[PDB]
Amino acid sequence: TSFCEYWAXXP
Amino acid sequence: TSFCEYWAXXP
Amino acid sequence: TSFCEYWAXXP
Amino acid sequence: TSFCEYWAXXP
Amino acid sequence: QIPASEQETLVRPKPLLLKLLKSVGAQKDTYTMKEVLFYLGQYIMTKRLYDEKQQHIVYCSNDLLGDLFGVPSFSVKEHRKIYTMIYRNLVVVN
Amino acid sequence: SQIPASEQETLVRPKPLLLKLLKSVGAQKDTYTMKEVLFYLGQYIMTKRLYDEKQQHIVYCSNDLLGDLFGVPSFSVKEHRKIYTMIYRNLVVVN
Amino acid sequence: SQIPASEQETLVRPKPLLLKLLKSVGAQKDTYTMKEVLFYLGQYIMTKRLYDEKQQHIVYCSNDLLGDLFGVPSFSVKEHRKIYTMIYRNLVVVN
Amino acid sequence: MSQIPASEQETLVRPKPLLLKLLKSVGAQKDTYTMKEVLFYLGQYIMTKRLYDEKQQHIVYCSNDLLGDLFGVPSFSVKEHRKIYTMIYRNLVVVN
Repeated sequence: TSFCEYWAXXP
Repeated sequence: TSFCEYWAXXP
Repeated sequence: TSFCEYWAXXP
Repeated sequence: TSFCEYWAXXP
Repeated sequence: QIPASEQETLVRPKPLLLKLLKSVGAQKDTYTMKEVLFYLGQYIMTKRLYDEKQQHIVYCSNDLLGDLFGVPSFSVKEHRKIYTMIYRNLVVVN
Repeated sequence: SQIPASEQETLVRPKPLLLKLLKSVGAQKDTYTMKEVLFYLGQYIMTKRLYDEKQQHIVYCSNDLLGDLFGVPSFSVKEHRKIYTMIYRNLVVVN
Repeated sequence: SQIPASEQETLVRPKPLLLKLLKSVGAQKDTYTMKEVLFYLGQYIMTKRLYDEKQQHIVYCSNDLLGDLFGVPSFSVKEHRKIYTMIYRNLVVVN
Repeated sequence: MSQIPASEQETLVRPKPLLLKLLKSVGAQKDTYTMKEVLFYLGQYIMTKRLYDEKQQHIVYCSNDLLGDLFGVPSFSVKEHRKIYTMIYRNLVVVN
C-alpha cells in the first residue's frame, strides 16, 4: 500500500 | 491536481 | 439505537 | 443546535 | 486546487426540497450536500417522523417528505436510496 | 485488514475510568474501536443530560465520572482536538 | 454492537466483472465493504494509468474492462454519485 | 462557513513559521488554512520530497528535513493518526 493510500486512510 | 487526490477527495 | 444515531451513521 | 448535532459534527 | 468531496458539493434544491429545508430555519437557496443532510435530519427529528420502536423507519405519508420520496415510508439504513431521492430533487452546481 | 485503517477504526483498550463510563451505557466489552468510544461517550453525555440546555456544545462534568476523565469542570465539544486528547489519555491503543 | 453502519461499511458482493477488477490488484475475497471497493477501484485506475496525465480526473477506459463496468469509453472522477451508481449496479448488497 | 456545526477538518488555523514555510514550499499562498488544507499540502510535501520508506510507505523519514524540526523526531508512522495531529497542532495557532 502506497504513502498516498496511508495518508488518505488521516484529508 | 493528481488522480489520487481526485479519488480521495469519493474512501 | 436512535433516529439521530441512524442519521449520523449517512453528514 | 442540539448536543447530538455538535457531537456528530467529532463518529 | 483542492478537489471537493461529495459532502462539499454545492447544490440548488428544487422547489419542494427547498420548501422543506427552509421550513427548519435554513434561509438560503444554495447548500452543500452536508447541509442538505443536516437540515433533512432536523426536519425528520422536529416532526418526529420516525417509528419510535425502529427509529431507522421514517414515516412520511401526507407530508412534504413523502412527496419527495414518492413513498409513505423509507429506512435510513439504505443510504444510496436516500441519496437517489435527494439528487432527484436538486441541481448540482457543477 | 489489508486496506489502511482510519483513526476511527483504531482498536483501543479503555483504562478503568473510561471503561466504567462506556459500560454504564450498556456497552459490554473491553476492546473498542475509536468510533465506538465516540459513539458511547456521546450516548453517555446525552442520556445523563450533562450538556447545557441553552448552549448544547457545553458539557458540565464537575461531580461526574466525566470530570475525573477530563480533569476540568466543563468543556466545549467545538474543541475537537481537546476531546481526542482526553480520550487517548484514558486508553491504550492496540498497536 | 448496536452501532449503525455508515455507507462505506455496507457489505457487498461484487458481480463477476467488478470482482475480477478487485482481484487483479491483489484482493483475495468475494465479499467487501463499499470502502474496500472504492479503495481497490482507485488502486486499479492508478496502477493501470487509465487517468489522463494532463487532466488527471478524466479516466480513459475504452480498451479496459473498467469501460464495461461504467458503460462508457471515459468518465470523470468529479461525478461522485454517478460513480456510486455504476458501482452499485455491479454488485449485490448483502442481506 | 455556515449555521451547521464545524468538524475538525474545517478548523481554521494559523501555522507557525516552520509549518508555514513547509506549506508555501508546495505552492500554498496564504497564512490561514483549514485543517483539511494543512493535511492536503503536508501530504503533497511528503510525496514531493519522497520522505516515505519505499517498502513500508507508512514510515516517513524526516531527519535532515524541515519536517523533522516540526516533529522533533527523525521518523514517524502515518498509521499513528493522532500523533500526527498532535505534531500539527503544536505547529499552529487555532484561530478564535
